[PDB]
Amino acid sequence: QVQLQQSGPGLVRPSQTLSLTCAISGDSVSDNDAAWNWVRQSPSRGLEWLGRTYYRSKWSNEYAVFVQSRITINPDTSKNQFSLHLNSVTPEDTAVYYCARATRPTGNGLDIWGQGTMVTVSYVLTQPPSVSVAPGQTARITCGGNNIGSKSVHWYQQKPGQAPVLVVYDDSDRPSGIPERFSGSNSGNTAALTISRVEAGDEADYYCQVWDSSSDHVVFGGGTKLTVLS
Amino acid sequence: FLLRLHTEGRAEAARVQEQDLRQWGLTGIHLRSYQLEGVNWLAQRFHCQNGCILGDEMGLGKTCQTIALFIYLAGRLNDEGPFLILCPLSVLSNWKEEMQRFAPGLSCVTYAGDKEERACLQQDLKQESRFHVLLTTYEICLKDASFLKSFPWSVLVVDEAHRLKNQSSLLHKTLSEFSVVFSLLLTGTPIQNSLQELYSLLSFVEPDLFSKEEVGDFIQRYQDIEKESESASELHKLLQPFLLRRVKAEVATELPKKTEVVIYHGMSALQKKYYKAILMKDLDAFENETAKKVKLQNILSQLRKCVDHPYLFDGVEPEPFEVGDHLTEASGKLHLLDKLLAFLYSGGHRVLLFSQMTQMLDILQDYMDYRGYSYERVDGSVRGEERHLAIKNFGQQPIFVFLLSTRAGGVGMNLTAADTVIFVDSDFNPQNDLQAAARAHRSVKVIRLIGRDTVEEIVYRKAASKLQLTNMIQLSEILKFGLDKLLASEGSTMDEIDLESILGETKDGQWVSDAEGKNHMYLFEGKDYSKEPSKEDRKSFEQLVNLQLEDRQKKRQEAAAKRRRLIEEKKRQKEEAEHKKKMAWWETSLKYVSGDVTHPQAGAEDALIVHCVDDSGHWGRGGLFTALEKRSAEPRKIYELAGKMKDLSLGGVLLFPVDDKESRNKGQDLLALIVAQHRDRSNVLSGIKMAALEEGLKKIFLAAKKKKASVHLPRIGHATKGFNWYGTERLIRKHLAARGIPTYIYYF
Ligand SMILES: Nc1ncnc2c1ncn2[C@@H]1O[C@H](COP(=O)(O)OP(=O)(O)O)[C@@H](O)[C@H]1O
Ligand SMILES: [Mg+2]
Repeated sequence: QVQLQQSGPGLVRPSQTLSLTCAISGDSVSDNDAAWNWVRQSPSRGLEWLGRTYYRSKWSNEYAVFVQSRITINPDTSKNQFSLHLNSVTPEDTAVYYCARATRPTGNGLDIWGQGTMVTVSYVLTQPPSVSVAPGQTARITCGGNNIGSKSVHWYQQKPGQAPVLVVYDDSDRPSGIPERFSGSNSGNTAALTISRVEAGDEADYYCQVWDSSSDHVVFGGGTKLTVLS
Repeated sequence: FLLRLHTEGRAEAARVQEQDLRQWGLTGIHLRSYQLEGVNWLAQRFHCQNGCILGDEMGLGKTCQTIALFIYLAGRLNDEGPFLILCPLSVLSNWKEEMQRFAPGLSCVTYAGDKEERACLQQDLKQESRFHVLLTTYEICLKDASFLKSFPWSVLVVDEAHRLKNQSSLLHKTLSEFSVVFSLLLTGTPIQNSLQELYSLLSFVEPDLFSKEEVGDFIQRYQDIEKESESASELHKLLQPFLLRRVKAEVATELPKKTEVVIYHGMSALQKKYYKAILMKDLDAFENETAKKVKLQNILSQLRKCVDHPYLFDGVEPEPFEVGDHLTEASGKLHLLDKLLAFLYSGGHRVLLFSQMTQMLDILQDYMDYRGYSYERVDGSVRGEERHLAIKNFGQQPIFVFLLSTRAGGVGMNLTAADTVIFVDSDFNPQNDLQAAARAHRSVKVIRLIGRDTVEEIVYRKAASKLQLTNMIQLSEILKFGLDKLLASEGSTMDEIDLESILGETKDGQWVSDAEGKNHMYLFEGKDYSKEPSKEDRKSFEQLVNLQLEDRQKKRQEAAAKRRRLIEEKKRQKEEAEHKKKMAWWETSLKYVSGDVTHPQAGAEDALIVHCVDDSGHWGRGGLFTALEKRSAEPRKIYELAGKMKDLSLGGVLLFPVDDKESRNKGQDLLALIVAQHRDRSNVLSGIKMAALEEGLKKIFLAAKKKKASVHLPRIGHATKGFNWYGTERLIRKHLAARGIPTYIYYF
């Protein structure tokens, strides 16, 4: 496990520059198997990928087209941190920002996440917005993409007010600590997450995420809210 | 007795000494005796069989031993064949780190990533010996077994191979059909736990010797748990060239235990009073989780802040600002830290001291400057061993305490002399503390001060119970920790058994440290929990807080006096342009910086520079005055004017700009000249008074709130001014920082 803590103003005025610094403790910034991503979340705009920076014999920053003209993500090897800067911030940017780490041994599946800073001012894949289930029964969340079998799926579970937690990586590989009942699947143009013996503690949002290599950026899912009948 | 080589006459071969390995590419570390013997064993076994099992106990250097085996068979017979390392996911980072820290000449490639990385690593199939060690997790190798079944692998290394104890494992069946010359298993747990699993690993090693059909026979030949020497020598001689396990007890050259000791301290009257006050601050109004999830987070933050020291909150510090013997007495934690640092100085142990709270960092720094200890810092700006106190300290001039922070621990420093660590501000996750304490080595003693029967107690007990949930894998109740019956006496319960218990905890050697009761608790791989049983006191206090002639002549005299004042004020006004700028009644982070306050770049825009003077200073001294002279020479003339006409007294500041700014016309470097020195210049005498600096800070805060510009202040040092510098920093916080003004203090 690694820790990714973050600091910044949770109250940025309009037409300002939103700056947010995420410090790493437990790993190096220039890790050859890591890429550091900034991602924001809001009930309106959803859960959008903002940007990322990586080091593969050459420091490379990759930004989303949403803010490609007004964003800057800069590393700092001395302080072992990464800073995000957003220019001419609009009230549409009012959200909750997280820093995550895409790790190659996990298929860059954003293993560990940050804590979340609430800032107040090209690929389709569908999810079922609402799925119910009864205790003991088995639930299935379908991530319908366009030939998603040719990509690696990453399933995260987010509790209310909690940060996203990676549940399965590389289609079906499960990180340590997650109960074995959560199983991943991916075939053709359909991926799936299967929860056997649904308990009361399983009610949360469930997202699926992949990486579009044509436009070169991370694409998340719409989300799925699990409902248990305790 | 000539029958030495009676074992089939096999020759004695040779011994691989450490210099040979160091010559063949090893650079990282100097191996230990048993580690060198294990490398010799690995080499001798690579020469004369297909695999083996290195079953040393966890933490004995198995990873670096396999790296040393790589170095050997790469610089002894030039085996540049692919070395396939398969490990669990959590240790691939450690493998990739040690492969480049110990064997830098061996090019290490990690076969990791998604399908895109799958194809991009199918790209690098050049097989030009550009990859000497291919490192991979279990699952990525299990899925991509098609590509990982087409290499003349000379060495396979399965780390923590207890996942292979089931002979019907899918990865076992996949790895059995690989082209491997030498299959080495790394196994931390005692493989002798069950003969079935031991034989499974052996059959994975030698599939033809330890055939599967013989499992039964094997288990029937060693069903006995008794010693049975006549039949025990058989098993011992059989497993000799296949297994190698050494217990931690069998190693006297093992690194010192670095015994982590959790030490217990009490409280203070202020601490308990403010604890029960902040528990009753918002009364926990919300029902379950709508706001308790965040209100209790803030509450726990403030609780650990109070347990560290009550002076974290803005209003706890007394209005007279001067360090004394109350810093030690206002917090039992800081009192225990004082006694512990005294004992460490008596023993001669240079110690590290981390901090999650940087304001706790500032207050520890102030304590060090008080009692006279040499130290450094982690970020911001330090002055104890800089400024002018660097020449002499009451402690030894060489550094004795180091001050660090967990988030800013990646700056990189060398601390080879440190043999003691103190975790006053314990993190809720010790994972950060592991890399924090890694700097001590690279006879240590790790110590953690936490108050008894407090929130820190559960925080660390839960942290330790979670830390044990790694090998063999609410907030309301935890927060409550209803033990207040012990803190019901409203006293301090100041610990004093520690004055003897500290000497009873460690008998320090003449230069280094030399080797669960009242206060000391040694963490020696055990389970520790708590159950907060006495919550009825919490409920009781919850209910208790839920309960709650001559004046006529005075008037005429003051009328005459105000008339005289009107006349004299009109005289002064129409004498020339003589005026003030600040008046009494007219209507959070002190980040330091390095440079000269005359060039303020903090946030660009407007910049309010601050300086302190006395009546009729005019031109003199040097330093910051000379620097501002160089900056358009504005204060010299403006002051000269004000001093010509007797236009200042205790307090009051003139505002005026220097040069111009083309980047933004709205932003200018504003200036300030506070008058805080003594007005005894009638007999050309001088001196400094601090009470007027308070109202000066008041009025400059008023002005900086009106204009909302950045404030910049000097060091205000270079003399015996520690009392006023302590009080002045705290008053700058009280009036500027803690009242919402961007304040910056300039050093160097
Ligand atoms: N003589 C030594 N020199 C350098 N590091 C050592 C030494 N002995 C132990 N270590 C450290 O102890 C840690 C224990 O890891 P290791 O024993 O290789 O894995 P495992 O416990 O799974 O066999 C290693 O990361 C290593 O850095
Ligand atoms: Mg290991």
